Amino acid sequence: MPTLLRVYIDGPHGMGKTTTTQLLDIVYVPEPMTYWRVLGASETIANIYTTQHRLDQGEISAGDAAVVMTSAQITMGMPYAVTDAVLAPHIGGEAPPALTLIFDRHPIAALLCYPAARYLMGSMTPQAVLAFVALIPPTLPGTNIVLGALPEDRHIDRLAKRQRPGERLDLAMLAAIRRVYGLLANTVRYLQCGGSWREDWGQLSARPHIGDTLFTLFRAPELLAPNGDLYNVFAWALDVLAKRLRSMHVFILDYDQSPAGCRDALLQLTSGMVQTHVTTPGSIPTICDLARTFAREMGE
Amino acid sequence: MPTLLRVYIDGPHGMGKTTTTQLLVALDIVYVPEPMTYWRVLGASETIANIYTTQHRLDQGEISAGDAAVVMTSAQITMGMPYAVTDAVLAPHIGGEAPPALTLIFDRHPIAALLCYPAARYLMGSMTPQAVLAFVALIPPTLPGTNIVLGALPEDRHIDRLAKRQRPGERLDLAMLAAIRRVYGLLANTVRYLQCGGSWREDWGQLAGPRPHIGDTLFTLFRAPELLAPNGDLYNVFAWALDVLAKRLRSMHVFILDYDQSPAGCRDALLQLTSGMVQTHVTTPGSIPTICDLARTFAREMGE
Ligand SMILES: O=c1[nH]c(=O)n([C@@H]2CO[C@H](CO)[C@@H](O)C2)cc1I
Ligand SMILES: O=c1[nH]c(=O)n([C@@H]2CO[C@H](CO)[C@@H](O)C2)cc1I
Repeated sequence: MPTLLRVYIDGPHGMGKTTTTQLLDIVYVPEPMTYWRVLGASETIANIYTTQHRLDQGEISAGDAAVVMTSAQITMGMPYAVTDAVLAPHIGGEAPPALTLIFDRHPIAALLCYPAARYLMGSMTPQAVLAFVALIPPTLPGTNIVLGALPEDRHIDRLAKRQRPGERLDLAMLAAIRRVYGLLANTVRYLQCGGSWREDWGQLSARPHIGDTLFTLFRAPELLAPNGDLYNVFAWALDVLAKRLRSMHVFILDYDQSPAGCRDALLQLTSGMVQTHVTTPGSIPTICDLARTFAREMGE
Repeated sequence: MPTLLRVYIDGPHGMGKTTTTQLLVALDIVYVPEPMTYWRVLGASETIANIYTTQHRLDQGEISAGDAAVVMTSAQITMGMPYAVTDAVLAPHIGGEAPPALTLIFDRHPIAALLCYPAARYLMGSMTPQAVLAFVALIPPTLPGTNIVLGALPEDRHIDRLAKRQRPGERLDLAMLAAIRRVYGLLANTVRYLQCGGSWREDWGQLAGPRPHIGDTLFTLFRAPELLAPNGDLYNVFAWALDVLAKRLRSMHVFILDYDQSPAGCRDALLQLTSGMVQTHVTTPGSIPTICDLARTFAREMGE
């Protein structure tokens, strides 16, 4: 059957990601803004940033924050999750392509990166983070993930110029999310170089050091037993983390250039990306409508 | 290679489910229990208590539906966590459909936390139908050999027994008993509907044994005004969530166990049903031992 190329442009918010994808037999699955502001719940982006503000202000407790942040992250990841579930059966083994699917973010942004960042923010429990991790859908073949690079001071500049409605400029949240995605990129390399977190776990007390991968975040006292040992349930959540990330193809896009440049840069990276066959000839058209319908309904 | 038999004993609470499985294992069979220690300690503090108090508060009007929902949605994540990792860690060892060299008796299936309780809580006014669908979209792929046993018990018998099966922190909420009973009845119907070639998209306009009316399956719950577009049609996102619902439930093997008997009887009844259950091969003959430790470690750490 025809081949399909899927590209998930992910990374921290405030880099120009949505723009450069606009700038690119190619369909675009944008940011689920209408689902975040209306369909799933009322103004979720606003709810998220206010809560952190309240928490930071001490007007609420960490536990209230957590209960709100955990509930909000469910809403934020819903469109990403169904799309993947409805898409999964059409994806065949790894294989110009007959269809290029450009996505605005992968499911891991809602199910992993933002939760870890919010945990780093004091607004989410590490146990919840692992619950979302356990819920990460099996990584299909041809999962090419593009993460962005941008010097911090420059990022503060782009971050400022484009806050979604309800957003607040939280530089603390900018540092946590940037940290989380940096670790995510390291975790993939670590894993692909044969890294075994169980073996390198003690080091927390070619290939990155386990202390430079996401695994270092789960060395939290809530997840450890009176003797330091990670509880098995959590250890298993890490086995899933390892599993999900290892088959992902990560590509780095430098956002410290102009929109036409980022667009150009994104097109070059496209060559080393993994393609796949679809499961039926009629998967291409179906995938198309899916994307085109997702956009029409949830795009804003 | 060796074969494996998986049996998930599910259904409403207060029926004696956990008991009969203990009894069954007391008879190459490992038991994966309700993860109470994870609910009361490891994942969070006294989650069962949190759940029932919230409903109480809500019912009392001491809090709003929106607060309730934020708490129920968060609590249900904690409740389903052990179920979810267990399935993800188990999934690669499961081979195609095939005396089992190992029988894995589970205490509920991931759908109890990811589907049934949420729908029930939605029915209770403590959860949004949008949240319910988010959990439904997170339901892990249904492995081959997923035999689910659901229980039957007349309402009055259940009512009295419920009162006799209060978990620490639970309250006798008969409204929640009716909602959950309703949700699981629908679940059983949905599976038959699906196996009889039912298409919710076709029967949408309408909202063993023959096929049920879509109005008697879970699909009827999602005919909620929150999920309805200006034109009266379901939003696509939610329609897709129902495609996943249909997909996940259609490959499940549902068996009904009558709990209106004695514990030794339920145990005996459970053993007969075991014959028509689907077995599967493991992916590595050494999957058998691994699965064993998994279950034996899950129990030792989360059982309580
Ligand atoms: O799970 C998520 N959680 C969030 O808080 N966001 C944020 C939503 O608002 C903006 C969308 O980029 C960013 O500020 C990220 C995104 C996701 I995807
Ligand atoms: O998702 C769930 N949510 C729940 O509220 N429960 C309830 C928890 O308390 C008892 C044991 O699980 C029953 O009252 C069910 C179980 C599950 I599994």
